[PDB]
Order: sequence, then C-alpha cells, then structure tokens
Amino acid sequence: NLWVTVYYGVPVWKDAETTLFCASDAKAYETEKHNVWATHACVPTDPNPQEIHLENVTEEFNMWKNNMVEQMHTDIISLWDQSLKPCVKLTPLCVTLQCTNVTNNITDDMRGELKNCSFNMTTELRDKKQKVYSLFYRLDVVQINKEYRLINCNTSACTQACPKVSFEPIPIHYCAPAGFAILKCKDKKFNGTGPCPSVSTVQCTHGIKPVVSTQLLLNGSLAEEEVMIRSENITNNAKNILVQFNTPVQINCTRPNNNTRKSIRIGPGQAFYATGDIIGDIRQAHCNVSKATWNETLGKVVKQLRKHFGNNTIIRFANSSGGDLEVTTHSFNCGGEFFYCNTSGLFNSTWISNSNDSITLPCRIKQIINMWQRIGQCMYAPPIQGVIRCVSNITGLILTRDGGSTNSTTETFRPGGGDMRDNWRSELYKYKVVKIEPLGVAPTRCKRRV
Amino acid sequence: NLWVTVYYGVPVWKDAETTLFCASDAKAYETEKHNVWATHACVPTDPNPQEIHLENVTEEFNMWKNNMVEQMHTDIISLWDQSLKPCVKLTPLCVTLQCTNVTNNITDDMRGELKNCSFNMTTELRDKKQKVYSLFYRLDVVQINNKEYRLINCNTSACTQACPKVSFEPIPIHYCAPAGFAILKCKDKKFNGTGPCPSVSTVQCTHGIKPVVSTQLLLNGSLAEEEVMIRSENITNNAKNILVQFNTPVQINCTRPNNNTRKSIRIGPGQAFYATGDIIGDIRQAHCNVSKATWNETLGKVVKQLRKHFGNNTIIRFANSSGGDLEVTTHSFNCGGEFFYCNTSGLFNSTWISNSNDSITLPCRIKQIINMWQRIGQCMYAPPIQGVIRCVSNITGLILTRDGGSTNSTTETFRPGGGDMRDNWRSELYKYKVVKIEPLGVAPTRCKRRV
Amino acid sequence: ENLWVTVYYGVPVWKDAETTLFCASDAKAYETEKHNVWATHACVPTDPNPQEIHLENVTEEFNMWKNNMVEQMHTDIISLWDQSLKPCVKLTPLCVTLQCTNVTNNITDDMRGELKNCSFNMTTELRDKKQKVYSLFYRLDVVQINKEYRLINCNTSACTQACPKVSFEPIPIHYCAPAGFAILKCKDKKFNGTGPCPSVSTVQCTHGIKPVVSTQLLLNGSLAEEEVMIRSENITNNAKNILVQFNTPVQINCTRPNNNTRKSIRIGPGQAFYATGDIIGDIRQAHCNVSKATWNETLGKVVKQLRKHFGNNTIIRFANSSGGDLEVTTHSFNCGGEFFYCNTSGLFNSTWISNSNDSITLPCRIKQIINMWQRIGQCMYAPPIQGVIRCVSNITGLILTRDGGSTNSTTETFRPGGGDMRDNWRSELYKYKVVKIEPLGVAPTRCKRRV
Amino acid sequence: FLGFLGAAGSTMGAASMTLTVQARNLLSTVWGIKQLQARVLAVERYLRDQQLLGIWGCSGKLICCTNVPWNSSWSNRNLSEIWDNMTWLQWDKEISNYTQIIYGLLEESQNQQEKNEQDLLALD
Amino acid sequence: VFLGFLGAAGSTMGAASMTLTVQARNLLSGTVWGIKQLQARVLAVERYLRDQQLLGIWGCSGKLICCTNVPWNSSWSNRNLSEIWDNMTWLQWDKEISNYTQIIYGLLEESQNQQEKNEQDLLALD
Amino acid sequence: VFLGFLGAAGSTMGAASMTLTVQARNLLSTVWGIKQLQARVLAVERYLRDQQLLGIWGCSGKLICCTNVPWNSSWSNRNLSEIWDNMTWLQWDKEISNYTQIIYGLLEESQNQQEKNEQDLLALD
Amino acid sequence: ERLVESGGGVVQPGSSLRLSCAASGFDFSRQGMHWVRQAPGQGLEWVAFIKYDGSEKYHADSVWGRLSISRDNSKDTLYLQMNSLRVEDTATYFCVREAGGPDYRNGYNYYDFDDGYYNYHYMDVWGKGTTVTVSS
Amino acid sequence: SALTQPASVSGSPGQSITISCQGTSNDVGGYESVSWYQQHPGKAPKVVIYDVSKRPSGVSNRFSGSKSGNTASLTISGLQAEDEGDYYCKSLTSRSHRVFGTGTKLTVL
Ligand SMILES: *[C@@H]1O[C@H](CO)[C@@H](O)[C@H](O)[C@H]1NC(C)=O
Ligand SMILES: *[C@@H]1O[C@H](CO)[C@@H](O)[C@H](O)[C@H]1NC(C)=O
Ligand SMILES: *[C@@H]1O[C@H](CO)[C@@H](O)[C@H](O)[C@H]1NC(C)=O
Ligand SMILES: *[C@@H]1O[C@H](CO)[C@@H](O)[C@H](O)[C@H]1NC(C)=O
Ligand SMILES: *[C@@H]1O[C@H](CO)[C@@H](O)[C@H](O)[C@H]1NC(C)=O
Repeated sequence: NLWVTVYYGVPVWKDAETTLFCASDAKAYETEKHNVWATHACVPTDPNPQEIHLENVTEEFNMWKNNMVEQMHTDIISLWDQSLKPCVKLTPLCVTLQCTNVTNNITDDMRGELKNCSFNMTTELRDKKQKVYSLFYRLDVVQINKEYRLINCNTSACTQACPKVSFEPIPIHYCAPAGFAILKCKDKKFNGTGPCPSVSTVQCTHGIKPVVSTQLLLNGSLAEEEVMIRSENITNNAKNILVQFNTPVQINCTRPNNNTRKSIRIGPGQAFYATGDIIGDIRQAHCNVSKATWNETLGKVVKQLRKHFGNNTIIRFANSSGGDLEVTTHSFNCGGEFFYCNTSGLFNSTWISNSNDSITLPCRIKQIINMWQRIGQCMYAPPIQGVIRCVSNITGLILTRDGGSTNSTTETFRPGGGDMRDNWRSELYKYKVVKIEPLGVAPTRCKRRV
Repeated sequence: NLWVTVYYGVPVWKDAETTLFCASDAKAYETEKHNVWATHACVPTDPNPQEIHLENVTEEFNMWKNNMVEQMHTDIISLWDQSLKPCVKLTPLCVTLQCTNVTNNITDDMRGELKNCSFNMTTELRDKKQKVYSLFYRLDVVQINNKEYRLINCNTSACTQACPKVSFEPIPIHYCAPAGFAILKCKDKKFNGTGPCPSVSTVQCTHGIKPVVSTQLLLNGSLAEEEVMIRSENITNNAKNILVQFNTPVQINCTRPNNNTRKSIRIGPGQAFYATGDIIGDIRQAHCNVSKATWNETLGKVVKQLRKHFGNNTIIRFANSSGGDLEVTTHSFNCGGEFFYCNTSGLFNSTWISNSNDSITLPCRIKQIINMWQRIGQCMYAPPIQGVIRCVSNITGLILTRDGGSTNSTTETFRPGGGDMRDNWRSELYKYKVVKIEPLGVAPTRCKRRV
Repeated sequence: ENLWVTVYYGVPVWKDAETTLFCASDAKAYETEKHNVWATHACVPTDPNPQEIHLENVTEEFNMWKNNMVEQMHTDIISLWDQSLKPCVKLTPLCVTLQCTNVTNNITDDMRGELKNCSFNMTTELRDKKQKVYSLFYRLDVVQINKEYRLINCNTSACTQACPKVSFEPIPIHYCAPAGFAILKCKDKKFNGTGPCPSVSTVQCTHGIKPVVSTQLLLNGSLAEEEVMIRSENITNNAKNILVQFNTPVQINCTRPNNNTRKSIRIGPGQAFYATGDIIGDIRQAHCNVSKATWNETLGKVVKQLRKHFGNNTIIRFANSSGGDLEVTTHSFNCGGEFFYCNTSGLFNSTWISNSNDSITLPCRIKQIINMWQRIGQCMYAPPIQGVIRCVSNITGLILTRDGGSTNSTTETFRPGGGDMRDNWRSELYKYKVVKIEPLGVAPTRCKRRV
Repeated sequence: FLGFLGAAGSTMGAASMTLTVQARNLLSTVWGIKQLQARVLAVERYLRDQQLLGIWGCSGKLICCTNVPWNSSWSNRNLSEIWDNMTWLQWDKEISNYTQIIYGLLEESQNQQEKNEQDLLALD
Repeated sequence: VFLGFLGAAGSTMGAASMTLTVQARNLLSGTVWGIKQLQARVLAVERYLRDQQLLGIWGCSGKLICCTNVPWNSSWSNRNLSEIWDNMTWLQWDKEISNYTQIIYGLLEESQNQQEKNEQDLLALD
Repeated sequence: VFLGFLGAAGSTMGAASMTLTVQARNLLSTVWGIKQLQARVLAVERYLRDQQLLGIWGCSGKLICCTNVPWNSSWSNRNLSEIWDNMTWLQWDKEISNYTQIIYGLLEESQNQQEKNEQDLLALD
Repeated sequence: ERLVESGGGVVQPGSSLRLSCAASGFDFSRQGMHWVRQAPGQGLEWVAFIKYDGSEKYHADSVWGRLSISRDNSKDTLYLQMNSLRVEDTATYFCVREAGGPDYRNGYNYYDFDDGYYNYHYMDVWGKGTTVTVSS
Repeated sequence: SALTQPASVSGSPGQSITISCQGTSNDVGGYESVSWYQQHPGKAPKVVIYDVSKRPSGVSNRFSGSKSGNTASLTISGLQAEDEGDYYCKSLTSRSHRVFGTGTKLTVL
C-alpha cells in the first residue's frame, strides 16, 4: 500500500540560464573615482564567501557551452559605451593635415613612427579658425593623395575617451538571483569538460578582472601544481587551445617617451587633448620577459602537450601566421596607454626528445582603436603625462594548430585569438548556474483524515 | 437558516482597460532581418491557439468605444519613431538647389514632374566641398523667387531618412492580453458593430493584424462572411464616416515602370545620403490597374445593402473627393518601400436609379518627404530603390462619407475620405473585447463552519 | 504558569527607514495637463480628502536636519528640471562675434548702461546663407572680448533655451510613501528642531508643497500660528544657518515697468530663437516694494524670539550680505518667466538696543542666462515675456547667518544667507517623518496547540 | 473539460465543480517596459484577492462557508432558483451593491473567532 | 468605533490585539515618476511575501493570532503578565526582546518541522 | 546538523526530509539597475507559482503532506525501504521525471471533489 | 533691368518739382539707387545715394540740405524732390542703380539686414533720364 | 574736392596711352574703391572696370588699370576707332560719398 506524498523544499536542481547581477567591494565606492564599471550602481558584495562543501554529488560541467561567458561579453560591451556618451565626440577633427617628420633626437628604429601635423580647428565662436599643431602616430594617419587624414574619417564619427574615467580593471563578482544557485568545482585535475567528484555551491563568484588582451592572459587566476590545457577538440585545428600557468612570469612594459598633453580649447565646453612636443630623447616602447623564466615555463607546457600528442612527437613554436595589427600583436593597455607588441621573439624554438637575458619586444602605440572588433566606433585615448611603467604577470596562453597533413612527426603551435569570449573562459570554467526545483513527490504509507 | 459562502474562481468578468503585449509568429520571428515593427521583444505564440466556445452567453460589444485601437494607434507611432532614431539626419541638405527640367524621352503627361538638381554638398572632410547632382520630384521642391529651388521641409523642420536595412512590410502582429484578463470574440456573422452577440467565444489572444497604412481604401485586410456589411456609428449623422467590408476582394496592380538607380553620396563621417542618378530607358508615369468587370459588380452589391438604411426607392450616387490636402484627397499607400499617391476619381463616378477584359487606370504620384501622421516636425525621406517594382494587393474595405444640405431629398451622394488611422485598424479589431476576471463571489447555501 | 510563545500578526510597531516616495497631484492639475515643467502628467492623482489619523499616548523622536525626505526632494527636482529641457531647442550656434552698443532712446539714470543693442550674423534656414540680425541683451549676459562682446556661457558650456510652451508656476505637489510605510506628522507647535512630539498623527501622506526656489527669503511658504519659530542645527555654532518663520505674512510687490516685444529669429530648420525686439516707451529699472510699517513690526517679533538664546541683554543688529557671487548676495526668484536678483540691503539695516506708506523700494536687475542649481555646465536661456509683469508674494521666513565670532563684544551681527538651496524645502518637510511597519511580533501567554 | 472560462454559460450548480481550472489563469524597448508593468500588475492583483481570503480564515480553500447569517433583503429567491437556473454572471450584477458591505461582516467575525479559540483552550 | 490605521499604536498590548486586522490590509495597497514608482510596487510585494512565508513555516499559515509549542525562557523577561497586556504597549515591547528576536525565529522553524514528521508516522498505523 | 543551502544534496532521501525548511528560505531573498529589477520580479512570480500549485492540492501550509491518491506501480515498483535509505532526491527526480506531469493533474481535481464532499455532509448530517 | 524717368518741365526759380523713377525686372527692395545729373558740355555730377531700406541718406556737400530723397519699396518707385530751384540747377538727371551682392567669407554668403545687398561700389545700369530747364 | 584730370589726350590707333586721375590720398588710396566709366553721345555711360583693377564681363580685354600709392592710371593697349568717346573716373570719398572726376577727352588720329 503506497500513497502519493508531496514535499516542498527538496534539494533538486536543473540546468538553466538567468541574468546575474554585479557585486563589488567598497574600495572603489569610497574613493568615488567614477570608474568605467559603475561600482556605485553595482550591488555591494557579501562580507565573506559562504561556500558549502557538498558530498556524494557529481555534476557535469561544460565551459565551452557555458552561458555565463555570453552574459559577461554582452555586459562589458554595454558598460563600455555607456561611459562614452557624456564626454566629447571629435566630429570636427576630420580636416586636412599638413604633417612632417621629426628629426631632432629620433632613433633609427622609430625613424617615421610619429609625425608633426598642423591643421585648422574650430573654437567657441562659429566664425573663427585657430591654427594648432599636434603629433600623430603613423598608424593613425593616411596620405589622402604632405596632406594626411585620420583613418576614421571615412568610417564614422570618432569619439574620444573621458579623461576622468580610468581603464584599470577591477574585480567583479557574479551572483545568481533568488531561487537560483551557482555550483563551483574544486577538482584541480578537472579539465575543460567532465564530471567533478567534488562540487561546492556559492552565492557569488570570486573576483574577476576584465583584463582584455590578445595572445597572452594577464592578471588572471592560476592553476594548482600542474599546467592545465583545455580545448573542446584537441584534434581540430580550428579550435583554440587554452593554457594555464602554475607559476607566473613577470613582464615589464614601459614607454620611455616623455610627451606633454596640450588641451586645445574647441567649442563651448568641449576639449581636445592633443600630444605636444616630447622633451628629451625619443625611443620605442618595449616589454621585457626573463629568458630563464620564460624558457622554464615552456618546458612545463611542452610536457603537457605530449600527453595529447604522443610522448615521441616534436613540438615546434612559430609566430603569428598573418592578419592585421590587432590579431598578430599582443594588444593591451598600460596605465591608459594602449600597446601593440610584436611577440615574434617568444614562440621561436623547437623541442625534440626532451644570466638575465631579458628578451625585449618592440611595441607600438595607437590612438584610434576599435575596442570590440566593431565597425564604426572609436575610443580615442588621450595622451598621459610623464613616462608609463606597468608591471604585470602572465597567467596563460592562447594557441592554435595548423597543418597535420598525415605527417605525425612535427607539431606547430602559433598564437591567435578569435575573440575575447575565450579570454574569459579561463575564469568562468569552474562556475555554472542551476535553478532550484523545491517541489517533489514521493510514496509513503499515509492518508488524510476526513 | 441560510449562510453566506465564498467561492474563489467563479466565471465572472467585468469591463476594464489594460496594456496588451506583443506577439509574433514563428515564421516571422526567424527572418533575421530588421524591420520597422521590431520582430524581437515579441513573445512567440504557440501554434493552433485554442478557441473555447461559450454557450448560453450574451455579451455587449462596441467597436467605436474600444480602447484597443487607441493603444494600437499609440504603439505604432512609438514603433515608427524608434526605428528612425539610429538613422542619419539629413540636415545639411537645406542648401540652394539649381534645378533644370529633365527631358530626354519624357511623355507629355509626366512633363515637369522630375527636376534635375545639382547642388554643393559637404564630404567627410570638413574643409572641402563636392558638387553632386540628383533627381527630385516636383512635389519635393518649391520655388524661392537653371532656376533656384529649395526643399519643402527646410522651412518647417529637418528630418532623417529611412534606413535601407529596415523594411515597411506589415508583418502580422498579435495583441495578447496578460494573465488575469480575457479576450472575447464575437462569432456572429451579422454583427453591425453594436449590440449583443449571440455567438461569443474566448481565445488566448487575437490573430495576425497587419499594420497597413492606406487612405480611402483598406488593403490586405480580413473579409466578411458570405455578405457585404455596412458599419457606422450614426447613420443619420453625416459627419461620421462609414466603414464597408467587402465579402469578396478585387485585385489591384500598382507598378512603377521607371528604372530608377541608386547613387550613394557620402555626406560625412559614417553617414551617407542615397540619391537618384540617370534613369535607364524611357520615362513613364506610375499607375494602378483595377478590373472594371469586378469593380462594377462590387458597387452593385455594395449599393444594395447600403439601400437598406435609406429605403429601396432612394437614389444613391458616387462622387470623388471634395478636395483639400493631398494626403487626404488621394489613395495613399506604399508599394515595396515606394510611397504612392493615387487618383481615385475614376472609380467613384457613377449613379444608380431604381436598381470583358477592360480595366481602369488610376494615375499616381511619388513623394519622398513623408509625414503620414498629421504631425509637424517629424518627416522622413524614403531613399530610392533600384529597379522597377510591382506589387499586387487586395481591396478588402472602403471608407465613405455622406453629405448634403437639403433637408429632405430622394438623392444621396457618397464620397471617399480618410478620416483617421484608427478607422483602418478598427476594421480588424471589431470582433474583440478585453475583460477583467473577478474570481471572488458570494452566494447563500447551507454550510456552517465547524466549532 | 508554563506560559508559551505566541506570535501576533499586524502589531503596531515601527522604526525609521528610507524609501522612494512618489508624487500625488491634485485633480485640477491632473486635468489641464498643459505641459508643466515638473512633469505632473505622469504624477498620480491624489486622494479626494485628507485621512489624518490621530495617535494618542505616543512619543516619537524627530530630526529635521538629518531627515532623508529633503534629500529625495532635492534629488528629484533636479531630475525633473533636466527632463523638461531635452525636447526643446538648443542654442548651440549663438556663440558668435557680437557688436554691442549702448541704447540711449529713453533711458533712466539708473539704467544708464544696463541694456546693450547687439547685432550678429546668424544662420538662416539654408546652410549656405547667413543673415544679419539684431537683439537687445542685458549687461549681465555679455562679456567684452578686448566694441566686441560675447555671451558669458560660451567659454563654459552651451545650453538650451527655456522652452516657450512650458510654464514655471509652482503648483503644489504631495509626497506619498508606498505600502508597508507610514508618515508621521508632528502636531506640536513648540517643536523647535528636535525632541519628543506630544501629539503625533499619522497621515495618508504629506500636504501640498509648492516647489518655490528663492534665496535669502522664503516665499509662498507655510505660516506658524501665534508664534515666531527660530530653528537651527546648532545655535552656538556660527557656521550653521538660522531658519526663521513668520506667523503673520508680509506682502512684497515686484514688477518690471519696461514694456518689450518678443521677436522670433529662425536659427535653422525647425529651430527658433526668441529675442527681445524693442522696448516701447521709457526704460526704467525694475524694483520691489515692501511696506515699512509691516516689515519693521515683523522685525520686532524676530528679535524678541532671537534674544532668548543669546541672552536678554544682547544687542541685535542687522547688516546686508558679506559679499560673493551674485547668486548668493542677492535675493533670487522668478515672476512668471523672468528671473530676478535683487539687492536687499535696504531691509537688513537696523540696530536694536531694547531700552504709514513708506514702501521700502529694492531696485534690482534681471538676468536671462541662469545656472539655477549652482552647477557648471547646465545653463538655460529664458525667453522674454510679452508685456509688463506683476506679482505679489508672501514672505514667510528668512535665512540668517550669524557672524559674531569675537567673544569680547556683546553685540551680535546677523546677515542673510542662502548658500544651500535645501533650506527652502527643509522648512516645509520638517513636520513629516517616514517609518516602516513591521507586522510580526511575538509575545508570551498561555496557549497550546493540539497534538 | 470545458477549458478556461468554459463554464461561463453553465448554471451556478454546474459551475461549482470547475473552480480549479479558472484559478490557474489568474497568473501565468517598447514591449519591454509595457510587458514588465503588466506582469507586476498580475502579481499584485492575485495577492489582493488572496489577502482578503486570508483574513476570512479559509485562505487555502476553494469552497468556504462562514458562521454569519444571511439577510433576506439581499435575495428572496430560494436555493432552488439560484443553484439550478441562473448564472454566475447574472448573480454578480444582482447583488453587486451588497458586495462592499458584506466584506466587512466576515472581516470582524473571523477576528472574533480567534479570541474565542485562544481563551477556550487556555482555560481548559 | 473605528480607530484607523495604527489607531491602537498608543493603546495597550491587550487592546491592540483586538484591532490587528486593520493593519494587515495596509501591508499591500491597492519618466521620473515612472520606473522610480515601479520599485515601490515591487518592494511592497516582496516585503509582504517575506513576512508571509516566514510565518507560514511556523505552522501559523493564515491565523492572525496563533501560538506555538515552545517554552518562554525566564531570562528573556520576568515581568507580570498583567503589566504586559494591560499596561505595556507594543512599541516598547519590541525594544526589550529586540536582541532575542533572531534566535526565537529559529526555534519556531524547527518546532514546526518536528510536528510534520511526527504526524505522518502517527497516522500511518494509529 | 546545520549544513546551509543545498547542504543535503547528496545525503539520504530520508535524511534530506528533515532539512526541507532550509531550502524554502532561499527561494526568495542604469545597466545594473534595470538588470536587477527583472530578476526580482522573476523570483516573485516563480515562488507564487509553486505556492499556488501546492495550495490547490490541499497542502498549502504543510511542508510534508500526502493526498488520498494511490501510487501506481507502473511509475516505480521499488521497495519503500530501498527508496528511503539507498537513494537521493537528485536520482529520484530522474526516475519519475516523465511521470511527474501525470501525478500533478490528479491531485488538482481530487482536492476539489474532497471539498465538495465535506460541504454537503455537514449541511444536514 | 530697366529704369524710366519722368516729370520734367519748365518752372520759375524758387518753385518745386518732383521726379519719379521706376524699376522692373529685378528686386527693388534689395539694392540702393543713386542720382546723377549732367549738363551739355559739363561732366557728371553726383547728387545723392539711398540704401535699400533707407536707413541713412547721403547728400553732396554742394547741395547739402537742398534735395530730399525718399523711396517706397511697396510701390516699386523712386522719388526725387528738390525745392527752390536755381538757374544753375538745370541738368539732365539720371536714375542709376548701384550693383551689389552677398559678401563671401569663410565659404558662406553674408547678407545684410532683412536680406539686404552689400554694395560692390560700382554702377552697372543707368536710366535714360529727363532734361529740365529753368526760365524766368 | 573734385578729381583733377588732363584736358585732352590724343593717340594714334594701335598705340598705348595713359590717363591720369588723381584726388586725395584718403579718398582714393584709402578705401581702394576706384571705378572707371566710358560714355558715348546719346547714350548713358557704361562701366568698363568692375573692381579697382578688374574688368567686368562683356567688355574687351584690352583695357587695363593700375594704382601706385596715391597715383592711379588706366592703360589701353591696341587703340581702335571705336575707342573714341568720353571717359570718366569715379571713386568713393572718406565720408562714403561719391565724387566724379573732371573728365578727359580722347582724340583718335
Ligand atoms: C610517454 O613517455 C613518458 C616519458 O617520461 C612516460 O612518462 C609516459 O608514461 C609515456 N606514455 C605512454 C602512453 O607511453
Ligand atoms: C424594397 O423595394 C420594394 C420594391 O420592390 C418596395 O416595395 C419596398 O417598400 C422596399 N422596402 C422598404 C423597406 O421600403
Ligand atoms: C556705453 O556704456 C559703457 C558702460 O555702460 C560706458 O563705459 C561707455 O562710455 C558708454 N558709451 C557711450 C557712447 O555711451
Ligand atoms: C530676560 O529679560 C526678559 C524681559 O522680558 C525676561 O522675561 C527674562 O526672564 C529675563 N531672563 C533672565 C535670565 O533674566
Ligand atoms: C533558555 O533556557 C535554557 C533551559 O531552560 C537555559 O539553559 C538557557 O540558559 C536559557 N537561555 C538564556 C539566554 O538564559
């Protein structure tokens, strides 16, 4: 004799998708620096995590099909252009530029990277023209027919950044709403996809830094005691390969040029901050990585790659195959100044059957950029006073494969980033969102009194 | 003896007003193409919606005092304005134009309808100017004093241009009530717009309603069943318009034989203006075709049921519009993105007293500066489209108005006229009504609470 | 014996809290809907009659200096002001070279050079043509470049002309709390600025509050009964403003004798700029009248109450403002659609030792470009008002700042303030307080549940 | 199974066995804010009906009776001519005026029963 | 007579128990003034549900006055019952037991759970 | 012992029946502002849906409640002892996921008949 | 594009007379007009100039306070009035138009008040004129 | 002050001639507005120089003018029979008045 019994609040969950709200500390809120990511509007986070260690539970995980990375990609883009509306848009900057080379203290390596352009510009009064001069990099000017023009003139109106807001990434936390829960996997050996013997639940994710970079992961979470390689299809070359370093490597980047900002007064209440003359010597920006440390982490990476490609094959590293400057260079920002570093000196080595050199990398600086691979948008970075020196540590790599024409004796790996969605997969690979289903039915020998 | 009892969930409803959300079909929601009426943000509707017959019920209906058409009228205005925001403003085009009549192979009747205009305009660089030429219709240019002309809208208000990516095609739109509210449908085939409906049914929400814009005619609408019916708020009052729904449709073909071309002109950073260049081939006037055999018998059926309200011995006459603004005296519509202004005087010209392949040709005009909403300050410039266009539509409605200063006469005349946009949409929502559920109810029966 | 826990729902327990109160407009203001600046169309209509409920044997603590209602009122009104300027014209192209010369038609010795005749080149409807126009500008809105003049706002921010179809009349508004919250009103009449209130009555929500903006004085405010109330956060501290309330209001008459005609200038397609055309008749300075007998009698009441805190032997003397910007040293208000900044030195000039148609006149000037909220980057150009303007107001309080400082002098100096604009609205929200209702409560008694 | 609102034409007695099906239907950029307001409206409307049912002591029931007498002035028709011939829709209009005054009767009566329950068990 | 909303605020605890229903009705009433006004409706709705589900899990599903099967600790209070109901009011009663409010809510949660499990076993065969 | 939210996910089905109350408390608690508003309303309607469905079955205010409906042997023929000692709620849901919809409908109509049965009994007997 | 003068006659010294000039084929309300008189065997003599709106009037020093000049754009006619004519005042008066056009600066055309024409400081079209003589 | 001009200038066809027309430096060299006119018997005078030194449309290109400080002159190259007639020089004054020159008579051999 079995009868239907209903229970409310049983611990049963099913996979689903939902909108997750922000969570931030009070560090930026108290300072009131008006960051690009609005922490003041963002909900304050919990004082401490409340993770619960669950036992006898195995849950499936899938970072490649995870919906959390889709929301993060959309939210950051939405937050990026939300801060560009207030400050000025450089719609009248499309004029004819008379540029000439600078030859005062120019080194041969930067012989023609930056020019000296002069042009007419508007003022508050709509019947006056002022003749001003500014220094523009070669990557931002093209010969119209000397006469030069900005690359964005035939693309769209080109908006500049707000000087007050800062581009320094800060940690953010994602929290599920009421009735939903987030599960975290604490298995170190857990690769991209598979069951997790140990699963824990949290109300808010750990601090995530929205660092944007290509071919290199900077300021990210590290692995534990080994180097983890994740790929939705290791055999397929079209799918990128993600690497996580157990021990970070330090990189030093600097801009030796000492340029002076010149606030050109245009229009009523609008300002255009141009680049003035550089005092002292002029040299290229460069980044250093220790050869002893970099060669050490390559040895750890190649050992992991042997497991998925045989312990007898030859692993070879090559530079970028080709494309534009955005995808063939290590793009990042450093104290408000954007960089495009040439990383051909790193992936140049071969491994078969197996003293601070400080490898230097030439780098370039661009003023007009397309942040999120879109067309018709700008973010013109104003120049920064003084010399820029930022120190960062690399916490991963993104690699691609090629060839494999039935010759299973040599493997070539080259850097490449399809999009920034894969950049944040290395931080959201251990988190998934599920919805609770309290209602449940079970059989029990019990009745209702009449 | 008797004690009150409360029942939760009784079938009782009361009249109320509420906002209904959007809905789109699966086929229209997977087009993956932008349009004026946003296919997104409209919740999909399940196939084969359930229609529940309600037996032994009589419900009052009224289409004239309906708030659904008012909300639909406001929604479409908001939808139209939302799609014109991302488009580029055409404010630099308010410049002096030196225009000359184009004459290569112009036919006699269309002579003077097209102007070959050349004018200075800006470019991407702010310090340079370029000379360009374009073709403008005579309805879009006015005199100032190789003559000098000027855009008509410059002295009223500047306005943007229609974005080529969006389309004006009237995809079906379902207005669906939220939870706690119900929509009642009148299945009666003799519903004259007012009075109880013996056959009342409830549905999840309405079927596809095409947001078509037209004047003096209703196109691509719903047809009555087996009979032609006359709808009016007050037959005696001549001011009130009359709505007619055809039982059978008549085919109308509207074509523009001119082979216009598109010549893109870059006016600034990221903004371009689409103009008209040289036209290949001969130049001809746009026109529409309606079969005379079907139109004549359609009026014969219409005049018979219309004679019920006037007696069988009443003389009924048809005449063209009384004149006035172009947007109200002409049959205005669109044909694949091109807006037409047709002359319907050739249809409503006949008389009736005590009662094969030939067709009727209606001349039509083309205008680009468009308001369409009887508003000031919000116009739109429709860019030209490449190649010739032909569209085939149905005529499933008619709007007429009565007149006459005689206190008593045996002759009555009717003229077409587009009063308001609500008339075009109230002809589709006359069968629907929104009610609010009241689950609470009290009734007496023998039931004493245990103590 | 063996008393058990019992939970009660709906108990009357409350504590302080913060919430977003909503508006409540009157029935009359909800029907005209003539595009009010405070967007009262969206505001919900209020209750037909007040529903005050008196609470007996209740003691509540109040604090008018830390009440969050004024912060919400201050935050909202700025947003309402900004929202009403978007859909109207922006005067971006008016920043041009101006050639201004003095007017000497029928000037007065007071208005020797207060008005300038400025001419400039302004854009016409066509982008390729510019027409010479002239207008009259006040001296406060023009600054010399080196003759040559330019608008003061040109080098700081370009802003919007005050919209001509909107009105600035301060209609009353009601702030009301949502469900689960209650508003407590202190009916005590001796309540100075803090302390228990013997008579606390809960109300549906606040009464009509007129959003009047003024400095150095309180206009059209609330009146105390049979007493003059002086309220300050800290009387000992001289950096804290002093708020005064009048039991008997004193009337002030303000007018602009000049008669000027508004002239509309077209600055572009669909944009119009309204400028002062010409002044008909003599030119005279604006002024305000306050009766000497009433003002002197009112001042006698103020010193008697003010002498209580500082000692009955202390000598009270008054003086004008200590200097600074025009927005703080003068009395700022509006009369119709024109803004005044008036020199009130003739009022605060007396010395008290403590043992009928004089009509004290306060000549003053008028400004057209105003930064009302003391924020840089958002100004407004108020168009001129046709004809002469006259209005009477009720002076219901003052904002006085004490500047004694030295402890070696017995006499004390009081000067008008007005640095913060929250004081005007704080003088009307001091009676109300916002609390939240907690219906859950547990009490011990004798009750058991059957097993 | 007559579906939602399928008993609107049935008599009061026949419609008393289909209250369950109608209870579910109570709750279920231009279109964004328009739908958000409507969704919130349904939630609060359903709670208002439940709150009134809550203070009557039988919130978790579909059919409920209270120990308060019926007034003959409200309706002189017997039970036969109410539960067998007429319709719920017609019944609402007949006693629409009396609905407001009746709601107060149950509100005070239920609170009276609570006092009796607490005092009865405490003494015994 | 009628006292209105919060009418018995200053009245005694016992007298206020007879007018608890009037406050219960006021728990859920029914661009700058737009979305801002919308949060008022949501906040009121969610607050009512929190106070309802918390009371529901104590076994007091729909009763304005309801007693639980837990003892009253003498440490919390030692006052006569006559003064509590005939002299004291609900305003100052909250202050005395404000610190111990959180713990008592937990005891009611577990007490009701024990009742549910015991009821099923008792009626299974007895 | 206390285990927090979802603490007994992998514990015994009978053991989890004693910790049903902890989950019930966790059902409900410019870019950021609008995003949060959607979640709050979604949580409110989700909670009411379960409460309303539980109310119609006659177990509105009871965490544990059983109706007078027989348990079909087709859905599951496993022993009562085996289910409550060697099974978890996560595995139990998958075994009756297909048949869950059928069970829900039966309890809805059964309660209404029970309500009508008691109404006519107390009228005269 | 054509000007006709009329009103000639014979008057005694100290009398008064008025001459009328008419303009057609072009905008009379945008350009100013002059007045020149000549005698056989004598050179051209300038009399006066008037702006498009008649804001100010310019007269020769030799005939200062002698000839009054006014215009009426509504009637599309020009008026020349002189009082107390002398024996030497006889000449052949001509109605002459001063050519003008918009000023071109910064790429735009700058007109005057009420869409006026800036004078280009040269004369283009001249009237046929009328001969007047004075006898006693 | 009326401008001073020579009584008469004679020149055979095909030669180059110069005509002097001088006044006050402020009137002539100040405002830079100088014009020249040609007249025939029985016909109104016709403008021959559009600007101070630029010819208008519809006139022969043989005409040429120049200014040197206070002095200004007009030069005609390739004299023909049709050049016979009367020539006058007109310029603005300091006070924006119009002054006509004395005039020069041209004789063709
Ligand atoms: C491959 O060789 C390495 C050498 O260290 C060894 O550790 C590993 O077990 C080998 N794997 C297989 C599959 O033979
Ligand atoms: C309809 O027409 C007939 C003529 O056959 C006429 O006798 C009759 O009166 C008409 N109907 C009415 C209502 O007048
Ligand atoms: C014009 O006014 C200014 C100041 O008002 C004065 O300095 C100047 O002398 C005045 N000029 C004339 C011509 O009145
Ligand atoms: C101060 O003088 C006033 C005069 O009316 C008197 O009422 C008050 O009591 C005096 N106070 C003291 C402290 O002497
Ligand atoms: C509650 O009661 C228990 C036993 O009756 C006792 O041990 C405990 O100390 C009491 N609580 C406090 C806070 O005293």
